[PDB]
Amino acid sequence: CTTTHPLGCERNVLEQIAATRARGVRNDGPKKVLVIGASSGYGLASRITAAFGFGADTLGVFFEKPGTASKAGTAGWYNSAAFDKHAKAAGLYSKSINGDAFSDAARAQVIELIKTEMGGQVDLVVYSLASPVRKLPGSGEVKRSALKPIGQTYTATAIDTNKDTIIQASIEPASAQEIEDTITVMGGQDWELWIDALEGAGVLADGARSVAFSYIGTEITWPIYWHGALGKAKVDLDRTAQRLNARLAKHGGGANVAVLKSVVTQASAAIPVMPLYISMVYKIMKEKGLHEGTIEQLDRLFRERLYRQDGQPAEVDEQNRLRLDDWELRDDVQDACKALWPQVTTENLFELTDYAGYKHEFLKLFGFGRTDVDYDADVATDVAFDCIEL
Repeated sequence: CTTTHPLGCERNVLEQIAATRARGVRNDGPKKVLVIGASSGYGLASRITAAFGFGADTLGVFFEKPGTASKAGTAGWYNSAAFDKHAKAAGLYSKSINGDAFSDAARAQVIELIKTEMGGQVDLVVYSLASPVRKLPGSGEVKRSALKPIGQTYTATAIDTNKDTIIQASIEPASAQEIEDTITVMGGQDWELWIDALEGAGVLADGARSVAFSYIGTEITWPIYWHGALGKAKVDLDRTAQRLNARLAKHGGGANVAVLKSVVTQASAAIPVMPLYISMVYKIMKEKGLHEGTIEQLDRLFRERLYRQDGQPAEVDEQNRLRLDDWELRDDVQDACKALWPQVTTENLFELTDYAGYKHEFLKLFGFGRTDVDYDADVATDVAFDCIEL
């Protein structure tokens, strides 16, 4: 999708705001929150849960393209503009930075705003799934991640989303360089640089916590999302989390990876097996009452793991990860997937899966397909908000 609808994006944001408010606005969770990757998907939902679910002041970092009078910007630009407008209306502090989250300049700008505008400290640092290209600070060398298996070719049933057909799709295995570079991009190195910088600047509150988002997914995609090159990066991420946890614990806080569920995203839409699995699991989970989108995931993370009213510590897996893919990875859900997977064809795709839902949710990312938006009305693409351009 090559265009976006600003008002649609605003209504998406308003829908998430309403959803978290409906779960109860709390005042005993985070107060000063930094979200790295704050403009879309899980990052955006985390910002909305923090601000509108917990009344927190927020600073978001993202890389998007601003709109001009004649050309639409990216969805994340309009999402963030909507967030800012409504957060300010709600009397909250809301500031944003548009630029490269991997860069030292982004860290410096964040630190300056925390010191000068936010009261001097943050108590929660959210680290969203990073971009797949990383310019290294100092050297300027650019590393690129690879979503490839290791050791052999990966082949799986998939959807050609341009034709609404079932295909077989294959991915060739990673080189050693691709494995290393994927660790460099999708591992924990930059997350640790952020915590380093914040600590060094004295802007981490006593008790500050950090959470980095991750994903494991289903058995049919294990060779690429759980194992493979990305899997090696996740090992690095998980290792980093436990290192950061010990570090922040010395000051009363902690750190965790939170493994989240499968949801429609721009990134995985490009990987043909994923629209198929997502479509399938959406249908199965909706029937079982277990379906969640980004805002439900983040509300459950905040309310049932990080800031439990019963004051108890969050439950974790063997690697000290928070798991919000708990409902998805139930035997009943996954077994139902296993039963349907071999049956799917072009002729029955829409009937065996929620592929209609997938297509709707994909267009929704960009602000299209809502039932409460007049898409015939004029669109103003030049939208300004409180955002520093690096």
